Amino acid sequence: MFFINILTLLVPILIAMAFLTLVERKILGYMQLRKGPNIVGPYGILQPFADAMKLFMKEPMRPLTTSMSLFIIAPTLSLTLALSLWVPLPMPHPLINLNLGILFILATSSLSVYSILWSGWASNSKYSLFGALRAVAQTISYEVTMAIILLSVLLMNGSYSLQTLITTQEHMWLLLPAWPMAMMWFISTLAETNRAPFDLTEGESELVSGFNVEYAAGPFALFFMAEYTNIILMNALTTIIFLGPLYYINLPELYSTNFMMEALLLSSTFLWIRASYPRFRYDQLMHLLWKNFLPLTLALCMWHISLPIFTAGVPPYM
Amino acid sequence: MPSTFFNLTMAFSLSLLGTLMFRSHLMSTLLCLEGMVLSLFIMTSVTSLNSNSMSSMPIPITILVFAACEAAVGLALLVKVSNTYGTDYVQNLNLLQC
Amino acid sequence: ISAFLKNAWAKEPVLVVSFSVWGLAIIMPMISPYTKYASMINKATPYNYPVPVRDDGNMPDVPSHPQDPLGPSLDWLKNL
Amino acid sequence: MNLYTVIFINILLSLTLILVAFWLPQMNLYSEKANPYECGFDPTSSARLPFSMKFFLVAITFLLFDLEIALLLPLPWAIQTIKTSTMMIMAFILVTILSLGLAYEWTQKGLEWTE
Amino acid sequence: MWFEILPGLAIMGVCLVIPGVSTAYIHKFTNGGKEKRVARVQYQWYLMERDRRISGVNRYYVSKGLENID
Amino acid sequence: YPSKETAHWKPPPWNDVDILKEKAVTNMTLNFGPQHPAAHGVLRLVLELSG
Amino acid sequence: MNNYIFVLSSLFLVGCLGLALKPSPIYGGLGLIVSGFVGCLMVLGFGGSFLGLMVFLIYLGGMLVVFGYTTAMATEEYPETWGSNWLILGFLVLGVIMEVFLICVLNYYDEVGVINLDGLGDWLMYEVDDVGVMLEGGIGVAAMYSCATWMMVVAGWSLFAGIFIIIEITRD
Amino acid sequence: SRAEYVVTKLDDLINWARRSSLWPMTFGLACCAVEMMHMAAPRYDMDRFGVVFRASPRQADVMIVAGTLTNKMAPALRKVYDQMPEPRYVVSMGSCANGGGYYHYSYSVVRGCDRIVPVDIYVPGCPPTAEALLYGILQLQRKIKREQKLKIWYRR
Amino acid sequence: PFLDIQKKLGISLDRHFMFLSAEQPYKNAARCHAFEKEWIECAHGIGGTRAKKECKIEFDDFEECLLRYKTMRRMHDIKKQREKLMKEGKYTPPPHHSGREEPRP
Ligand SMILES: CS(=O)(=O)C1CCN(c2cccc(Cn3cc(-c4nc(-c5ccc(OC(F)(F)F)cc5)no4)ccc3=O)c2)CC1
Ligand code: SF4
Repeated sequence: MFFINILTLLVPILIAMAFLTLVERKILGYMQLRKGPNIVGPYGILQPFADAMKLFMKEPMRPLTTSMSLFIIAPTLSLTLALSLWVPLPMPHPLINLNLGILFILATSSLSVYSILWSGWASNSKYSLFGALRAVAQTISYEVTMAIILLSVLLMNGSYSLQTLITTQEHMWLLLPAWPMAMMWFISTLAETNRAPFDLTEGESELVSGFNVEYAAGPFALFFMAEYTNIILMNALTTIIFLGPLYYINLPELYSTNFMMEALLLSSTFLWIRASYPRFRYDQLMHLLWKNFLPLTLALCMWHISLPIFTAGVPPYM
Repeated sequence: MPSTFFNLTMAFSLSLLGTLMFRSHLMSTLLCLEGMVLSLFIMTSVTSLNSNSMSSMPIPITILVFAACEAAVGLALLVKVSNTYGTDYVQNLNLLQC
Repeated sequence: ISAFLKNAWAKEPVLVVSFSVWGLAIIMPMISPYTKYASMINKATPYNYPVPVRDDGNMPDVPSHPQDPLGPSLDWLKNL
Repeated sequence: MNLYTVIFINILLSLTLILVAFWLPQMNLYSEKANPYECGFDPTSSARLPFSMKFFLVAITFLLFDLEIALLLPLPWAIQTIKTSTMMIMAFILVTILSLGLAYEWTQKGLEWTE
Repeated sequence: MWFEILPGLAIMGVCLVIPGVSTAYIHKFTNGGKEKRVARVQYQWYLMERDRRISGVNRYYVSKGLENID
Repeated sequence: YPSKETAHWKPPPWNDVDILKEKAVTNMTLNFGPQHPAAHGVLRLVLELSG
Repeated sequence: MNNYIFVLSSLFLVGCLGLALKPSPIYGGLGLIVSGFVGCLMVLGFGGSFLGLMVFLIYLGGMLVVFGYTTAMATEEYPETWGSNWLILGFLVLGVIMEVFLICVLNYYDEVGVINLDGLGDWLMYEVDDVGVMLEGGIGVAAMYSCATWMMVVAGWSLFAGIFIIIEITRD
Repeated sequence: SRAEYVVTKLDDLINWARRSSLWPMTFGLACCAVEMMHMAAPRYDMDRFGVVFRASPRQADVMIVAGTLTNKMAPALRKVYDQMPEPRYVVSMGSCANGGGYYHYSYSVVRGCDRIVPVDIYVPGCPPTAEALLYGILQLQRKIKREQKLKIWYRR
Repeated sequence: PFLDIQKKLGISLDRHFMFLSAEQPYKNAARCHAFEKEWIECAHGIGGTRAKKECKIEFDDFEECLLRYKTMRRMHDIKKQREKLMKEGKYTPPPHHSGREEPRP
């Protein structure tokens, strides 16, 4: 039965990645006064399959300057982790109940960067190396605030488990007490994915494609789908932590429904933002995260350390 | 337990062997040092969990703290070395023979 | 100084907020009357078994039964 | 065992995709195609040369900040303790010393990049 | 117009709803019409092993009530 | 005391500062075009980089 | 099972060996990441999770910084791998073979207090509290805030001083 | 259940994919690049057809030679084309690319991009109306509709 | 010890968590707690030279609780003899040793 559950958790995520590429294109088109794919199928529901099939039908590249081992490992790892981050998620019941699920998320995400690093290094092209170093800077920038934001939120949950947030929000979202932390977490998830305005790892206007510039159809598809999967993942994280779906033990289907609605909202917001803003300079990202988010993050961490004490609202350990 | 500890000790010894037997690059030796730190952290955590002594878990985290501080100052010295000679080679810092 | 605080609140409000929240976090515990209850709650939780004692016959203050009206009551936590 | 199962399933999915991407399509390999890409012209050098780093100090600092995060993470448990005043004081001291170190770096212009 | 986008959104919404409902229904089907027991601490695991043993077949979700004490 | 090993040895400097071979700059050269989107199509823009 | 923790320790040993052979620090950081992953796995197999996830995150950040640095200071025109040098590859294989030999000869001549291939998997979790609620590893590491306050100030000052010290070292 | 019929349908599918997903390359040399843009604009939405400008040749499937090709630029063009992975198509846009055009008799112009790379479709104009470039894209789509590769493999 | 500042000021920065028999979180107990306690209590007030001869029984009980070389040897010998028997067909494990047991409670 567990393998069937694996399927019911995996194949829909990939279909959703594909139709997320679709929704991205169509939303950006209508924002840009254009339509977006409507030719390939009814309103374009076959463009993703066309793209994927076409890519996995193309000649891949085995250049002469590359370390083929890492060149091939990196996309494998990217996709693997993009799919593995979805397992401990409660919707409302997870496939793998982990007590330290938050830390699993953190570590797997911090690991997904090495796909970019090793790809850009192996490719042995200057633009690839530039994308890799930009990823290094981006991680060094956001990873400090990520964990402190998350700790400050969890100090009212009582644990690193993703299933106690459901009982924590049983009456009221965690956005009201933590909307500053929610905003900073939103932007930091925006950065974790190398997504606009932080699309610096593949900045087409400075670096033709970054770490992808030597990669070709299949591996490139792997990278791309990993990106568009981590997008949905981080939206789901935002909407399990700060937004709380209705949990009535006799009605988990409503929980899944509302979870999906909120995830769609947050993802469409990601696309909105890509369409609405220019791109940062990768030094300004560091300056932001280290001069506006980290000081405030420490202040709020102290605030949420104290609040349970001068309120007697310390959470329980299971 | 005993086989685990034997293998972790052998691993510490291999990393120490690497640290002692230099090659051109210095960062490789720093990485061998970090590997020794890893071995020791793991050994200590395993011992504390086998003994159920939850009063000694604060020790390995301190191990990691100080190991990373050592790594930081090593990287800074590496920066200075590269600025001086343009490379992190060890065969270049041999002028204190007098 | 008010003008300095003002031009900072206009220019660099993020550090103003940071210092303010720092100070409030450090202060409010000294201010609230619900601060004493944190340790009382974390002490009220029976994470272990309440090992009983031998009735030497000289423990008047100690109960012979859970529902015997003796010992620490948790009403202050039942209506808080 | 189930976590192992899921993760290995993902490994196998990715590897299957890569296999059928490397063995399904028709190939025609030659040097001018397999050569590096530098915007239409030939590279003047190798990409394996020192690419100077201007945020090295910030990365070093990031190491220590990661460790401070590692020391802050046990709070969810440290708040279940009877000695609450001690936990409060120690957490405040830790975060304050962290912020003071950051402020000293800021002022001495460490967070700014070498040019 | 903008309502030409709802097909993809609805498809992805269905695909994002499927996982949770599937996990829940499968947990119920495999754990005897009950939520999969959570073992966050060793005490719960001890309880579950006790249940597994007392149940004629080694399965923790076969609950044995007062019918089995006389 | 001199030896066959310590013949090439030179007395150190009086301030511990050593006249050192000036290691020239190695500046990464990059063809920013053409075919680069920023480059409007026919610009090459060979440039030197320190990072 | 039963060979699980031993396989983990052997993989950790091989990772540390390939590290000690000092290839380009890129592949060395790779081996260190792998060894930290294996260490996490084994620490989890002994009972504790917090410490494993912790060390993993720490070494991931460290190897990120190390990649950034080696691409700037510790690079070469032709970086060396384990296969590049016949001698390094040969000593790597030799080390694997010597580990095998040591194990298979200690099982025979030596006692069972070090390596017991027969009896493996019997000594991992000697004792345990079957009825227990407060055994997570984070309890100990949180003792720093309440009981072991000295280690906390010690480490915090180490980090403070480290900031000042790296600044002073990197001053030009 | 004839294998020839199955192969014809499979080839239809192959071509449908490679056709409904044509990612060109951001390679514009001269005026004709403006009409390329305008064909990317709302009135003529490219993505509507599955067309997407990717900047790396290792990801592109077709290159539109949108302007004049000088002798100082031909090596780079041939290099980029060479770096594009098969299947790779080419489209000559304008009169400069087809036969040099208004600069045919110049000392610094190749009298046709068809000398440096092989061209599938020629779009005439100076500049070609974006509508015409789209007509050419669809002409290419049909040409791909008529590749019949697996049928050839089965007939070999 | 070299500078017994703690024992002077009457504090404890590093000495209340040295050995296993010390106060642990939530009044748990490290294994070999009693053996360590008895060793320490025997070695108190006599010195490390005498303790190496007079608390030898207790220290050895501690060493065996902690490292367990002898339990290992014993169980290994038992399994070895049983394997020999089964090899030459002189033994059959009872039901409760082959999975088929009465699982009390
Ligand atoms: C001027 S703009 O603002 O309009 C600008 C905005 C951005 N934009 C855009 C956005 C999203 C996608 C694309 C097309 N595109 C698709 C892929 C790629 N997709 C898949 C893939 C694999 C499996 C899939 O699911 C399944 F097949 F079922 F497994 C589905 C897909 N692999 O690679 C890679 C590169 C690429 O550009 C384009 C349009 C233009
Ligand atoms: S054909 Fe005409 S419009 Fe096109 S590039 Fe040449 S001169 Fe310009």
